[PDB]
Amino acid sequence: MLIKGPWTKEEDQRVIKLVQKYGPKRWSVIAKHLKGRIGKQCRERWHNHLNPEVKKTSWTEEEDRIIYQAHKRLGNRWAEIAKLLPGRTDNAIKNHWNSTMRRKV
DNA sequence: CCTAACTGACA
DNA sequence: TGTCAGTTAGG
Repeated sequence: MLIKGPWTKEEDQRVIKLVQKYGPKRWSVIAKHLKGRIGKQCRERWHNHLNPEVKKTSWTEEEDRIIYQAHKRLGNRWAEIAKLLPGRTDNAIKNHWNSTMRRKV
């Protein structure tokens, strides 16, 4: 816990190297270095649009079609949508839907 | 509309 | 412990 403040530049661009070293499945070790930032927070920041692996890019016609269809079969099973969309994992497509497309198209 | 952050719930 | 699910939060 602790450091309730937003994820600083000295966390975001620091955890950035730790994932390239360990991988997005060692949040137990990641948190060991960030101390306060528990594995949960680390993953939340990461899985969204922090990932350099997931080059920052906004949704467009060619990506809107992904949630428009996936949400038509899965709906709120972002777990499957995520795996079906190599890149935008969990929060990526989820956060997008219920923010940009919460108005339902 | 786009990404960030914590909180609530689940496997 | 890691992931999923949702809203609130800042941009």
